Amino acid sequence: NLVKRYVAAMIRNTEENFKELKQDISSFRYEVLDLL
Amino acid sequence: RIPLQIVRAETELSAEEKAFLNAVEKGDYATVKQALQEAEIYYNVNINCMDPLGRSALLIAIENENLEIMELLLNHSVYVGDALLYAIRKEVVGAVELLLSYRRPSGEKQVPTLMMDTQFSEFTPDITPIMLAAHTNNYEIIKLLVQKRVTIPRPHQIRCNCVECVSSSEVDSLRHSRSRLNIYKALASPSLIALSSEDPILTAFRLGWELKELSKVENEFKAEYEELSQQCKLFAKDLLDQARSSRELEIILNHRDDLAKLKVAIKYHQKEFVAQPNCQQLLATLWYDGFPGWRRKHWVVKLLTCMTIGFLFPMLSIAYLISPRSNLGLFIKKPFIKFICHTASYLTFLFMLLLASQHIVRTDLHVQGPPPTVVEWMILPWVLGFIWGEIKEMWDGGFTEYIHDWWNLMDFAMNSLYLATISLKIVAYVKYNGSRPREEWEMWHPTLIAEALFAISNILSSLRLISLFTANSHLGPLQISLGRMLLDILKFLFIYCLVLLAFANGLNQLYFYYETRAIDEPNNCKGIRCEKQNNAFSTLFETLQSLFWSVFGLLNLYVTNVKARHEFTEFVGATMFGTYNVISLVVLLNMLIAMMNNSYQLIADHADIEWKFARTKLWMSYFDEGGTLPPPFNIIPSLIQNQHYQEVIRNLVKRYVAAMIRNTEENFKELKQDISSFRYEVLDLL
Amino acid sequence: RIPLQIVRAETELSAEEKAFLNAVEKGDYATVKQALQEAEIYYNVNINCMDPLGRSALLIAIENENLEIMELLLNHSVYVGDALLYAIRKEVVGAVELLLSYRRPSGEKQVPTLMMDTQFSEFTPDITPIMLAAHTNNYEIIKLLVQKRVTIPRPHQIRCNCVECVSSSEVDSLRHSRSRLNIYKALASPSLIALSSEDPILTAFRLGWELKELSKVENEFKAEYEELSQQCKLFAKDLLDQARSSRELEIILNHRDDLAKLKVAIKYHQKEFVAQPNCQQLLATLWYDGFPGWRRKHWVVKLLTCMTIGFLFPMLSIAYLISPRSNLGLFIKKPFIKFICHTASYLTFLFMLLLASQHIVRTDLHVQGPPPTVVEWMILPWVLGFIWGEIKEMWDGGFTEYIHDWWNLMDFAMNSLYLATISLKIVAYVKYNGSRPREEWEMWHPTLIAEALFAISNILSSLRLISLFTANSHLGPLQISLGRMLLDILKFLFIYCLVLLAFANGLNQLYFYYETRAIDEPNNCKGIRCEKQNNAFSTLFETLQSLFWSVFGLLNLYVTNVKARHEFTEFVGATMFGTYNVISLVVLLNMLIAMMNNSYQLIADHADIEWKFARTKLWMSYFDEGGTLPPPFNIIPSLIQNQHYQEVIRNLVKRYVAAMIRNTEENFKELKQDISSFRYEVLDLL
Ligand SMILES: CC(C)CCC[C@@H](C)[C@H]1CC[C@H]2[C@@H]3CC=C4C[C@@H](OC(=O)CCC(=O)O)CC[C@]4(C)[C@H]3CC[C@]12C
Ligand SMILES: CC(C)CCC[C@@H](C)[C@H]1CC[C@H]2[C@@H]3CC=C4C[C@@H](OC(=O)CCC(=O)O)CC[C@]4(C)[C@H]3CC[C@]12C
Ligand SMILES: [Ca+2]
Ligand SMILES: [Ca+2]
Ligand SMILES: [Zn+2]
Ligand SMILES: [Zn+2]
Repeated sequence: NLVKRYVAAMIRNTEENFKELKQDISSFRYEVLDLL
Repeated sequence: RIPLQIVRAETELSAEEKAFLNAVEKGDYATVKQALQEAEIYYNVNINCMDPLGRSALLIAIENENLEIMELLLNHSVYVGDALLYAIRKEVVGAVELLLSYRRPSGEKQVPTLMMDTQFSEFTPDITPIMLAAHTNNYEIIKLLVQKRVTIPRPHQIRCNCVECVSSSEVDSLRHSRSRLNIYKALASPSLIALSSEDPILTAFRLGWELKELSKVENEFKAEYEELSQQCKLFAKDLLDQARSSRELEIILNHRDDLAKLKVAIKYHQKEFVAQPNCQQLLATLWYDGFPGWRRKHWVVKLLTCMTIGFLFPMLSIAYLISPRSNLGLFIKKPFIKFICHTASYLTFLFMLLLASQHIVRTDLHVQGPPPTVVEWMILPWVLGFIWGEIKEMWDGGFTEYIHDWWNLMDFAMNSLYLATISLKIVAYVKYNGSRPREEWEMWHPTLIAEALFAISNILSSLRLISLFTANSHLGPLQISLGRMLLDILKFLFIYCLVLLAFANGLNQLYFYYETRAIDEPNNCKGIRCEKQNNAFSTLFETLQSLFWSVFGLLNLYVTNVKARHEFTEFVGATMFGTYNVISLVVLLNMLIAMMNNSYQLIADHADIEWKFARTKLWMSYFDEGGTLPPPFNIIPSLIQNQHYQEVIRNLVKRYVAAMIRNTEENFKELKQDISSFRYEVLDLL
Repeated sequence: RIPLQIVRAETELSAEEKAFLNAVEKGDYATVKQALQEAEIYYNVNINCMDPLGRSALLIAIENENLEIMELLLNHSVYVGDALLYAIRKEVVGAVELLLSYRRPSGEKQVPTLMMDTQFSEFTPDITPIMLAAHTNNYEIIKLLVQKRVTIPRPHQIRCNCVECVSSSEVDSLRHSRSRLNIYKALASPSLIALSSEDPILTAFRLGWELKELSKVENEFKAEYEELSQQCKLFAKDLLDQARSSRELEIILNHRDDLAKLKVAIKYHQKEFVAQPNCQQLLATLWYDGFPGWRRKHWVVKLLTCMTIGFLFPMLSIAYLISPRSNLGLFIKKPFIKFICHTASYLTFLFMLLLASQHIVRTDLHVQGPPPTVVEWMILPWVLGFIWGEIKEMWDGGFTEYIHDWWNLMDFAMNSLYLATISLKIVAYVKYNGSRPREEWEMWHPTLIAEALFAISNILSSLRLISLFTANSHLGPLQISLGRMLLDILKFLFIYCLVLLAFANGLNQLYFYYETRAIDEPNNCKGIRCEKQNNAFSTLFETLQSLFWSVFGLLNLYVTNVKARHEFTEFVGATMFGTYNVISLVVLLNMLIAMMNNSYQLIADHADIEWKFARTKLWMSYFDEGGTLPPPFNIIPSLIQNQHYQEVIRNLVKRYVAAMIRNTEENFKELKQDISSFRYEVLDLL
């Protein structure tokens, strides 16, 4: 029980991240243009 | 090598359940809807299935803030246990609204039966949703919970000795401590105080005092109780800071259950509330009641006015006695004139004590019981006025408040010394008639004891002037740091007294066989106070005095030498004295320097606030009419207020809520979730 | 009231130009394309129009990273001046590629003529694109610029006295300083050093040394030159840290133009490069050459081996003399045995100097010129060996390197003292024959002067042991902090010497009339070194000695009293002495304590690195074969390396580039721009 609670606590508690959002927006933009 | 295995069994999720949880994580509404519609007909997927990290489908919907997937999972009657706690901790208003509003409609046939999902809960089982919402400090969720008729349990007294508190502490102390800390954390939130208290300032003051007392009592949980008290004090100061007019500030300060709320804040030690700039401006305006534009003036005219009003001490007090309703008698009732007159009276008393120690007045010292000189006859009314003022301060305000000042101990000591010297003088006058010369007087002569007590009282009277340093703008924080470093000096002096007692015991036990009489030694003296330093380690008192005086270097090195040629005993005593000198001059004093240095750095940031608090405490001591006369002259023989306070607190609470609303990897996950959900819906529609 | 007006005329943008700039800002491609297509036919909008903030349409396209709008604005032949600088500062690889590649094709009829756009440039006119790319530290843009045959101007020497440097400094010093700082900032980038230098470590070392010397010279721009030197040193340490094998580390350290590169790093004061952990491990392995697993052992066996090898000092040096190729003679060539033998020899010399001051050897003190005792006859070979070792150290390494150690000054002083005492002893032996008693000797007797110089040399020899503190792991940073605080003590002692000279001048000028002869005073002595303290302010030297001794409290208070009853002069002198005591004991010493306290806090963070640098400098002093014998016994009569270094530096540069690539409101504006451009294109298509 202590290990489960500690794992929940540690899960609960940068330029790579924004690149994901640019990548997700760019991939959605190309697929929308390709389908349309 | 080392084999590695999963020690604790986590059941693996099936392919359909893993695909369903992945679809819920990616926010694909159509696939999740298809899986939910296929779940009832075929029973393939347990909708309440968990993940490796302990989240269910509903918790994954709550964490990503997908309201559509949240309501869709709610429409198929998934397990909903403790999801409101996760929504409240996530501070999502829409999720809390959905979980509050959907639990009531369309409940049919109990709930569908489910087993073995309920072991893992991130939130503690003692927690309730209103308490966790109070801990989160979110306003909208607290408001929505308070609208639905929700209550919180009342904590007991800290010194509670009833059967149920003692039984809960004995059976499970950890659960009781966690429940009390959670309840006080819920009660200390600014939003709950603003929403569920008709007097937020007084409630914040009482909660801060109770949290400080609990931190003083509970040793294990001191830090979070101190944090809660600081949060309550900052909430009170922030609510006071939101005022917009002088009338609102005077309505807030003068509200009663003149400045009653300021006195209540001072009684609860709310330094941030007292040291706010607008309250300081109002106290400065009240302090300079009869002197408008005091801050404007060049310092020469201010000092000239101070000199001319301090030199006019013997008038303006008899004028108050003879005509209190006259124009001249009304100027003494202002606080600045009262403080200047009291300072002038104390300076006159100090100057008279300086003048009493001169050869112009003192004559014929060879009288056993001397009559009091005219300087003493005039000084006696000041001592009587000080006695009457101290006893009046003991009566008014109560005996429980007279002892908390900590300056009254010196006043009690000074009054005791004056009473002792007066009694010794009167007894020496009454029954020591004669003119015997002073060289053959008894060592226990009451005249000498009376003069020694008079000198000690004169030292205490001259050292009483440190308390006036709060009035200046430069000597206040200096004495605040001095007060903290005095406590650190006491903490040092305990260990120093222990080391001094140990070394004095050793030195006396070694050296008390070689004691010599005063007749054998030169000049008929015995001690460390001779021209030639005599036996310094012959007695315990003499050893203590000699070890005390060695710190300042006033004790020579030949005190460890004996008459006989006992070289080993002399070397052992010299080693003892050297070890004591090395300790008390290389370790202890430098450690005291290091301790008071560290303390000053901590003290400086807070030095102003406490200086302003001390100056406010000194200023309101002169506001009342009790004690208008100086020490030389004090012995000479309504619901509209509550409605306005409620209006001002209402506007202040609205402004503070607007200010606090105006003033991480979870966030970007929302943007990935919003982009992913929009991408799936665009692909599905197209 | 106060009127407010636009003091400096910014021309207002028209409606069409403002709409066009707003459309370019929002990323709407179709509206911008329509406006550009309508611009030529109707001439309505100046495409090179500016904004209120100084950006054009092309700069707005570059800042939002809209490559489509960027190429569309390029296709209509807009002004392109200095846009490559904005692209390089924005670190956009695609924008730099587009601006490099589009400037060449389709240039027809010069450029279209445009006026009055060219005044406002954020980048300075001296700047060039390769230099700004070097300042930005981006790798891809630097690579693309270097591929197109681009060069950078060479900075001159710091001590340059040519006509053009002096003329540029006299005509415009600010432009010259900015150009030199920009050039050195371009040359100090890690990417340019990795791309355009065949030896990045040596280039970084030379650039760091040049930047440190420029920071020492240029007073105005010290901080950025120190930052550039720190950046070069950190680049060198980071490139050294990327190694993966011991062979690569030994190839890097042993590369020449044995450990040549380590010596070059020590010569350039690269403390971070020397104090790297792998180089420290290699130096520890070389240091414990014959003792494998030295760190493994319990401390008793290590101390026993140290005692048995230090007590075996007189053997293992004659063994090296008689059989250097034997098994026993080869053990002295290891560095640890060399250091232990030298420490044992110096400890033996110190113990012999202690033994020379005993009554067992010294006999018949009433001889004028005494022959040297047998202890002195044996001590003389150690002094000769020290002289030969110091002169050998002067010859080998050069006179320009012998003076930078700062420990050689004490060795020079010790050798001078030994030569002076030997010359005084030999002259006293040769021409002072007799047995006159010591009580009637001349004050300038060479025997007494020789003994005083011998005592001072003995003090210097005993205080020479501080330099061995680098060998231990606990006494190294302590003496590093001691070395910094000694410089701070010198900075204090300058002001103390000035104050002491002033007060000594005043005291001597006041008190030198009351000088008395030695015959009149008791015991025939004159000075502060009597039982009764004589005239202490009679001469300048005596006044200086008395004011020096008053700091430690060894000067009594009755030295300011004169024979006659001149109360005013005595009071003035007492006030003078009291003011000097208050200064030198209340202000100066406490200020020195505060200064050395602050210094220690700064010193502690860097204390290890410099301790490791000092220990590395001490360790490699014993690596060479010059000075194998102790002081008592030293007077007894290839392109594959470059190819491997290039391979290792190649792999290190690739690993460092990968590491640096692996390790704000502009960013969110990209996401708003990408979402806005996608929204307009979806609306346009639909
Ligand atoms: C320096 C030597 C000669 C000893 C002096 C002893 C006393 C004559 C001093 C010690 C503390 C002094 C007091 C420190 C601070 C103030 C407050 C000062 O007024 C303010 O700071 C204005 C603001 C306010 O208090 O309302 C007026 C003088 C007074 C009473 C001073 C009067 C003179 C005092 C009693
Ligand atoms: C404490 C009193 C009695 C004075 C002692 C004076 C000397 C006998 C001391 C002063 C400094 C000492 C030295 C300080 C440090 C070292 C390094 C130490 O070796 C290490 O620290 C191991 C690592 C290495 O140096 O390679 C061996 C002893 C030695 C030479 C010490 C030998 C004894 C020394 C010369
Ligand atoms: Ca009182
Ligand atoms: Ca040397
Ligand atoms: Zn109870
Ligand atoms: Zn030049």
